[PDB]
Amino acid sequence: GPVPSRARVYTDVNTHRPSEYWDYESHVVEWGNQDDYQLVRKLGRGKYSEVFEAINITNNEKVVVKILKPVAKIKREIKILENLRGGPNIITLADIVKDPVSRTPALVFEHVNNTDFKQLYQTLTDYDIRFYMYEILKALDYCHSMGIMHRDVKPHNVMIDHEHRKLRLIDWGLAEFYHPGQEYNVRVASRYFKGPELLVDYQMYDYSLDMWSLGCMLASMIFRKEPFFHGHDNYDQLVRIAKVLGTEDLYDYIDKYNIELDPRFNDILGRHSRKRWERFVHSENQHLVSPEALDFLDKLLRYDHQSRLTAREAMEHPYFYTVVK
Ligand SMILES: Nc1ncnc2c1ncn2[C@@H]1O[C@H](COP(=O)(O)OP(=O)(O)OP(=O)(O)O)[C@@H](O)[C@H]1O
Ligand SMILES: NCc1ccc(OC(F)(F)F)c(Cl)c1
Repeated sequence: GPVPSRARVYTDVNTHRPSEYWDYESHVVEWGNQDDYQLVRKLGRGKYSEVFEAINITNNEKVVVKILKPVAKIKREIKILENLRGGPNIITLADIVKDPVSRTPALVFEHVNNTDFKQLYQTLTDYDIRFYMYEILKALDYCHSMGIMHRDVKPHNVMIDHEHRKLRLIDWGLAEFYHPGQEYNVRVASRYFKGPELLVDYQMYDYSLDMWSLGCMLASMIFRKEPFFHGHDNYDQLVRIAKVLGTEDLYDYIDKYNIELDPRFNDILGRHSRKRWERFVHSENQHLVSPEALDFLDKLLRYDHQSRLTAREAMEHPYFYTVVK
């Protein structure tokens, strides 16, 4: 059977906090008043929610309302949002109401004047990538230190008001409490951001999953290639990774955890050498790449989840020396 694994940091944060902290099922929601809010416009729709720009008419402030589709695990997202509230760069849950139409809970958040992703990605300077990556790390070290893994780190879940240089990590719907030895569902994160642990069906994963997703974001930005690992499906996703990191280190990884690859891989994986990060550098991205960016990326994009930098280690990296703190 597979070899067990544990996080190398914040391993026992949940056993030492009171049960009411992590036992989200026993949490009692204290409902706000839907009366307080007036919907202005529909911002988006996902498979789990509809998001609206709204006005809180009791204090005349712009808010964002996320009306959850009935699909249960709502208590988990509420509990995590309340636990993390006030944390650095963590979106603030302002209220919880019952939508009289859907009959489901609606989460009310603070509003972030989010600059369009493809508009921002195209204008980021080297300094701005370092600056915003440091702001994301503050959010991840905080939630990790609080015994929570995000499990959906990706550019669409990072709200940025570029004008005010304000960042918020949002969409805590897939976030979970980390309990050592617990097996988790591998059907988390967006395809391009899924860690090798998920792709090889290794269930005893931890906060380090977030650090692989962060590395995918960093690679896409510094190299100007969105997404960096462009798999057609979950199987080709691992082949795309193996074409860069190599098959020898992939085999060492699955061997360490006594994991067997799905036989489907026999006809598609092949043999690949590890590629030097310098190969992805070209005249259109050279101004975003440095030896420090490459060294930092190399320490995030590792097969072995136990070998990745943690968020706190990542904030110590020379890549961030230039960032004003
Ligand atoms: N606080 C916020 N301020 C501004 N926009 C927000 C805020 N929170 C969420 N959004 C917007 O809501 C949309 C998606 O929200 P969210 O990620 O929380 O839910 P979701 O169910 O995962 O939806 P999706 O599958 O579309 O990503 C995005 O368009 C994002 O810009
Ligand atoms: N979703 C907006 C958005 C815009 C730029 C981004 O990259 C950056 F963090 F480096 F700035 C991200 Cl992660 C997200």
